[PDB]
Amino acid sequence: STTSEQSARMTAMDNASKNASEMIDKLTLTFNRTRQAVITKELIEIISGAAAL
Amino acid sequence: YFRDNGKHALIIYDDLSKQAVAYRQMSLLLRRPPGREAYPGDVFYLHSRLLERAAKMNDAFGGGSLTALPVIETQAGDVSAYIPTNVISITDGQIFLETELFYKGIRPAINVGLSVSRVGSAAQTRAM
Amino acid sequence: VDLEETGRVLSIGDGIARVHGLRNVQAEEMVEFSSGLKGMSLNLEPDNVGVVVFGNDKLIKEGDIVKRTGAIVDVPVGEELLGRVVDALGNAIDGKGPIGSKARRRVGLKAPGIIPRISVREPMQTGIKAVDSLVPIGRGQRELIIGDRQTGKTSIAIDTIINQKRFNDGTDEKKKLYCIYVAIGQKRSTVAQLVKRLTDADAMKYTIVVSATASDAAPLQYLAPYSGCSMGEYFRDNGKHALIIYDDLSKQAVAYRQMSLLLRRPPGREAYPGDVFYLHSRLLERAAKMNDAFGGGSLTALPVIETQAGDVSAYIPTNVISITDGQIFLETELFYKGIRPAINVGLSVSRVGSAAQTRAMKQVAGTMKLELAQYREVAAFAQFGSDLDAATQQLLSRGVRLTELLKQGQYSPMAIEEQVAVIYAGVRGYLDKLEPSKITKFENAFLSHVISQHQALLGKIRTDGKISEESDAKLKEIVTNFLAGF
Amino acid sequence: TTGRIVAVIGAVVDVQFDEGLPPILNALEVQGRETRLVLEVAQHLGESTVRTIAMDGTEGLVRGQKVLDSGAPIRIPVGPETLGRIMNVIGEPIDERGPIKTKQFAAIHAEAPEFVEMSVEQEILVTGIKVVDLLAPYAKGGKIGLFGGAGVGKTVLIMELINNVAKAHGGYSVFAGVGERTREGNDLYHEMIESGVINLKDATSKVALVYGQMNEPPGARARVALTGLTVAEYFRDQEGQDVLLFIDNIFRFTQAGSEVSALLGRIPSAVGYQPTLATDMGTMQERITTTKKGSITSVQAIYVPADDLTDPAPATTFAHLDATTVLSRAIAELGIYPAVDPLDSTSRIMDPNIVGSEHYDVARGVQKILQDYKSLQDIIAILGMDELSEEDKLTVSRARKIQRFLSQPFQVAEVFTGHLGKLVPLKETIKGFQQILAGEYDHLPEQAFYMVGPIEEAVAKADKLAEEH
Amino acid sequence: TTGRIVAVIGAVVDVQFDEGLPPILNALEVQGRETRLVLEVAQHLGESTVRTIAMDGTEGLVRGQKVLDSGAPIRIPVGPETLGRIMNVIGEPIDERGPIKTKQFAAIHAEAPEFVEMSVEQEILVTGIKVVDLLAPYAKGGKIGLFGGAGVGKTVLIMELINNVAKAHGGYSVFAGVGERTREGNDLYHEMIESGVINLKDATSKVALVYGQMNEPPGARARVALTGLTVAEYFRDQEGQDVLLFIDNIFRFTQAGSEVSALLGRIPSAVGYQPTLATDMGTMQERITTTKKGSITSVQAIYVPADDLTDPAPATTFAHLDATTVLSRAIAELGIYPAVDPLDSTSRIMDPNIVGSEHYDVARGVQKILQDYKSLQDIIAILGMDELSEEDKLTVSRARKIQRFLSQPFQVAEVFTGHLGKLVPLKETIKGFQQILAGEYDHLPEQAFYMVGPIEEAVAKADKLAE
Ligand SMILES: Nc1ncnc2c1ncn2[C@@H]1O[C@H](COP(=O)(O)OP(=O)(O)OP(=O)(O)O)[C@@H](O)[C@H]1O
Ligand SMILES: Nc1ncnc2c1ncn2[C@@H]1O[C@H](COP(=O)(O)OP(=O)(O)O)[C@@H](O)[C@H]1O
Ligand SMILES: Nc1ncnc2c1ncn2[C@@H]1O[C@H](COP(=O)(O)OP(=O)(O)O)[C@@H](O)[C@H]1O
Ligand SMILES: [Mg+2]
Ligand SMILES: [Mg+2]
Repeated sequence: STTSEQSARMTAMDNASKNASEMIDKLTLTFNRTRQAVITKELIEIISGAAAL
Repeated sequence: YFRDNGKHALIIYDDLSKQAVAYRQMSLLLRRPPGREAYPGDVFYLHSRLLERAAKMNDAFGGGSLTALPVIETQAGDVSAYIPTNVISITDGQIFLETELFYKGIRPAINVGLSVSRVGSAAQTRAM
Repeated sequence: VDLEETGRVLSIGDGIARVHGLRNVQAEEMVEFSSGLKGMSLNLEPDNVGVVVFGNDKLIKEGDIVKRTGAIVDVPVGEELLGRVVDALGNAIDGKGPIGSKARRRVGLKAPGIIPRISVREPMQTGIKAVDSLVPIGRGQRELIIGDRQTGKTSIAIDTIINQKRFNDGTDEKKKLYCIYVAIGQKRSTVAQLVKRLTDADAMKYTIVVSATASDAAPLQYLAPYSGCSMGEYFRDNGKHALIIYDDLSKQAVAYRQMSLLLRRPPGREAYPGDVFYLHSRLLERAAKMNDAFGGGSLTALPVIETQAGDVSAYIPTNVISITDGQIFLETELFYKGIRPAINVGLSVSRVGSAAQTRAMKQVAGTMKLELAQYREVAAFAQFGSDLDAATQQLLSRGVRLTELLKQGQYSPMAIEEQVAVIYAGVRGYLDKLEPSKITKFENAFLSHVISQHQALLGKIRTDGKISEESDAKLKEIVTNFLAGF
Repeated sequence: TTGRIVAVIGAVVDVQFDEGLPPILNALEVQGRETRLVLEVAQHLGESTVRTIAMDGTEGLVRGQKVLDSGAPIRIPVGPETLGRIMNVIGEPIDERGPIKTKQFAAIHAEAPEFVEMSVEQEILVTGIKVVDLLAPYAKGGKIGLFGGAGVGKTVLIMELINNVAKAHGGYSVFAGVGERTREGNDLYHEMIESGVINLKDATSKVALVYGQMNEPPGARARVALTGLTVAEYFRDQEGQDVLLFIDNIFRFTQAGSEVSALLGRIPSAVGYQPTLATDMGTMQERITTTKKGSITSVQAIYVPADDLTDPAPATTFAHLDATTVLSRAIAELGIYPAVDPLDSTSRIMDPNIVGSEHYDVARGVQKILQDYKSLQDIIAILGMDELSEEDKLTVSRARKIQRFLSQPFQVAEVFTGHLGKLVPLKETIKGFQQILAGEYDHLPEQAFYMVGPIEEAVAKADKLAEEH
Repeated sequence: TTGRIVAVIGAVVDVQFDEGLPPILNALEVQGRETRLVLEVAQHLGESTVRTIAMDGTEGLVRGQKVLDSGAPIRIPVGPETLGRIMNVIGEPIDERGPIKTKQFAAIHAEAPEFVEMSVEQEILVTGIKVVDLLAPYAKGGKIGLFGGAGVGKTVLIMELINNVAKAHGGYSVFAGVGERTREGNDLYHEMIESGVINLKDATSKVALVYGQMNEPPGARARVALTGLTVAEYFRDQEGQDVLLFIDNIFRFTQAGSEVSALLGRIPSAVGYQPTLATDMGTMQERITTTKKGSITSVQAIYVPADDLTDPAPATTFAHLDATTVLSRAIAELGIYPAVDPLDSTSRIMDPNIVGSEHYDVARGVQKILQDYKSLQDIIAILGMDELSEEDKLTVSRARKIQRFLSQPFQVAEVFTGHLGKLVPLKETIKGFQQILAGEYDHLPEQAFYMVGPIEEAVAKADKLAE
């Protein structure tokens, strides 16, 4: 049972690490999209204020 | 011209994501108020008016036709970006070309899970 | 009435006078208002002139008369400034009398070209073990110090300034290094306590503190770095070695942004004008190392940047990261878990590299860098610690000791030979049999011991600049004997 | 001189003159108003026009009204008569007790002390709060900041500091409330009157309230800070005595400037703030200072919009303080009050030379153990806590004990907690934290330390919990 | 004709002509400067005024200074006498070595070769570097990204490419250091002089250096790439040969364009980049092609902002890259040089039609075996080596031998390795890797392959290391 349990923990933590990395892929893509959106939005606000006056 | 003279045509815009960028340049240089991703609010009418001409006239109008195959290019495969959704709501289908199926040597890389054709079974050879 | 050498203010407000006349005024020229106020003419438009006022616009009414001084901004220079506290234009603000400098220079002069320079090869000793071994700084370099709030950047700068006292009190002349500390946008009491701190360590007989504090008008804060860099170019162009510390360069950017947005120039990203790169690049490109045909002098620069939330992809942080020859990250997470100076040695770099390290420190830090690199990639296990082979166990037992050697205290820089001795003891392996918590004590003891008895060995290391096998053996013997009786 | 209003837009009034032109910062009185409306000049647009910010609502103004240039910036009463009163931004009293009859008037705009006038001494200022005294000790004559989100404890903490220090202070005091609730201003006024700090009958008051609460149009919220600062300036210089100066909030001083900026004709900066944010704040924060001829122990509450310490406003203020105690919402959610964040509050006197070796070692030990606990929580995410080694379960237990022990009950919070407010002298805090770190209390439950003063009280509370068990 | 400076706002100067305006992009010389300030026209504001961007500092410009219209865009000397000479955007020599004497002058604002001039067959530039020429082959008239920052061998790789192309093709090279640190520019100059690609005596230099410094106004850093293209276009058309064109950095080109557009007062695009980012990149990248006279192959160092490959700058750049070379630190540590990462490196012409069936199959085989070894490295690191089949151990041996075989000695890095440099021709590389994969050399030691040229040289080393 000890050998089986250790092999199972190896497999389970390997699967958990792979799931976490596969999730970080999507989260990083979303983070970059949102960062660019924030930069664009702030810039548009500034230039729209500048034009309005 | 062909469509209205009873013939059949096929037009492949390649890409339509690089026309919307030229239009964004034109607008921003005209000082028009940028919108979402700096695209002008007009960036839809630009593609809708272009792709609404890919019609199929009935026999009382010659019977011609004009198929269209716009090619859009998505950064990091974000199907939910602005222009990709602008065009996904103008067209009659879609062929998603995954970049990981392609890297597996599975070419052409159509992602049959997401690809669809909203005329589909109609206009398909019975044998096929 | 004269409308070529003289003009009259059409408008004023928020520090940006709009003058009418001054047809012969040059761009970036210093005009003078009727109220004893100076100003710098930045915008030359067909109908008016945009003058940024060096001071308060309360004294600049409409209709005032402005007369052009005929000269671009210039600052005094010389060894008459050393030990003084000047403001962004050379005026003393320490109340010790007039500066009395014969020479002058233009703030906006251009950097040396491609041929005058020569590759950076001398070591600029910062007296901090982490910096001097893992992220070394040569003479003629531009090493950014980039960090968060209250992580210890100004302390790195002041330790560097204080350390040079050992060289400046000697007789060797090509090791003397003169420091300049440009303090931009800082509460005056901070600068006063800093000047007191430098006086305490007696490091204020070769330091020039240029002060452009928070109350000062935006142009003075935009102009202070250039004043300091000119007072430093004076030492560069006379066979002397200088070290200018801008603190910060983000606040110069903020002041410049205010000036631009009030002159109504196209905003750009984060409202920064389009010249916040040109602004900093044409400043940091004046840190050079002239070849012997031009005197051989040099001018190091240590711009300090604050990053909000460790965000080093912001506008100005990236502008100044792509201009400089390295960076010394100072993370707060490390600051609070004992690692002080909190120099994150993974992100820190020096594109100059070990080309600017003394042969002894090269000999030792070359392997210390690899040991820490190996430790950093099995740091996660540190908690588990057990359950792992002897390989990673020994890796992260050497890494912990090496890390605890790099801890250091406020205002107590170490001579290069002493850093070499400590790192030698630590990395050759004469410490792996010691509980980590005691390492520091050992250091603080061993150091003193070596300072007392074996001064001759330290002198030989300092002069030869290398660990000769004879010196290597003697040092091994010293370490073994001391570690035996601990 | 005498001009005539030419345009009104929001709180920005453009006034045209035919006589001489009033220099910037002057105060102009609008003729024909039931209540004194004062316009502060802010620009010269040419053609003998000046743009101005109205210190009071611009309702009912008519193009062409007459405006008289007072000839000098907003002048306010000062002296030991303003003690115990309440003042407008423009100095006129708002506590309904007759005029403030002084000999001295001061202009609210004045240059800051020169570099040759600063002090360089620092001596810890015991406040009776464990966390503040232990990790970020305050300093006499220093500037102090309380960075908080919304509803974390800035105002309760500053009331605690008032109650503690202002009551036990030889010198005077000033409380400039810039653009915060009027309910709070009234509450403070009544608390002081009922606590003897203010005295309505005789001349024995030690506080000079000034109020620009959040119903005042932006021109007023952006200047009452300067008015309180002028009163404190006088007490620092002319009286030649120590002073306290509590400001709450100092964010509104920036927010009001942002509100008027756009109408003043300025392109907006990064986050909608005025382009002049940094300098408009330096010209103020540089007058709040100790000098060789006085001493001001300024404390300032600072809103942090949306708990974003990277916002331009708090980010810029951080450089103007000698000590910051960043209240945190996450800690306040755990119930620890005050919510001060131990790993984000800093100080300039936290050195082994200024506070002593043992104080410094204990403060750094507390910080290091809390940081280690923060790192361990990540592992506890996955493993659970039974799996942690036996050198770390001790670390987690000790860190939880220290977190609880940093909490304290204030005398002004008896309404919420019900407990009794306590003051913990410095020695008690240092000794208690030394002992908690050393392990002399591994046998008491952590909840024994929750909301207690000195360590002996934690021992007594543990005993009482055991007995009642 | 002479106009008069009417306005001077930062780096933007508005000049007023009276007889006739100069067409956009012309160069104007301000009269009265100790140095030579050149303004490039950018707009026609009307009322005979033109808004222009300065190539140098505009300090000291009076409102009224006389400005002489040169009569054509910035013109530079493009003879074969440029080689070995540093020059800046406006064409002056910045190495204080005397004027650049040429009989030819070229205007830096040209247009892409027309459609008819385009070459239709896709060739393969042979750089002589095994890893570059096998896994990520370079294409004549193609753009090549170069990732990897410092400490990895970027400069040594650039020098080796310069040398090999000048030696095995007779074609010179241009190095347009856009946004070049002065310290790094001087270091590169001296490294080249030491390594022989530049020679200050015998007039046989193989490189023309153009430097747009980092302290020049944006109007200058945005045009130096065009000066490099002008020199290289001369070498292609008027001398009919293949050319190399190094652009370090290509991000700083887009950034300089962005600052210029902001200065002129144009609404910023998506993420603050200029609205004209796509066509600003296109006009430049579209002159690097293989016409019917010759070809320009551009190696463009690329910086990715915020580690974001979808950022508008790299997103626009990657639409033009014909290949990618990823220098990685993790392979300089292992001692393999050049550090080129065999797996991250890609190429558009890894197509059996373009490079051929045998070349494609060999490259695919090497990639497959290297991926397999990468996957098995984890298992070896976890379950231990003793539990791998015979086939797994054989693939590990093959993969280690291939890894070591990709390393090569460079004629310009002799002083480091000491080994005499080698230039492996394409066919010999394909033969060597075919043989290694087929198993012909399962009976040789790993170190027999480290830092050797052809495979036969590896066999010679294997013999000499057992004698
Ligand atoms: N090497 C060190 N050892 C111990 N403490 C240090 C060290 N360096 C800095 N500190 C502590 O960190 C605190 C902040 O230091 P410092 O002023 O150098 O940071 P800073 O970045 O300059 O702050 P700010 O950003 O507010 O100007 C100081 O109180 C100091 O005691
Ligand atoms: N020391 C404390 N003890 C108990 N509760 C507190 C304490 N400090 C703050 N609180 C609670 O948090 C709330 C925060 O309000 P307060 O601090 O007065 O305003 P601010 O939003 O300016 O911080 C209080 O209403 C109170 O209920
Ligand atoms: N083929 C090689 N042989 C030996 N050393 C190399 C080789 N390639 C790179 N290096 C080493 O890597 C270092 C990288 O420096 P270099 O590439 O010249 O500058 P950068 O890192 O800026 O590109 C060099 O000092 C060199 O010694
Ligand atoms: Mg600092
Ligand atoms: Mg409150």
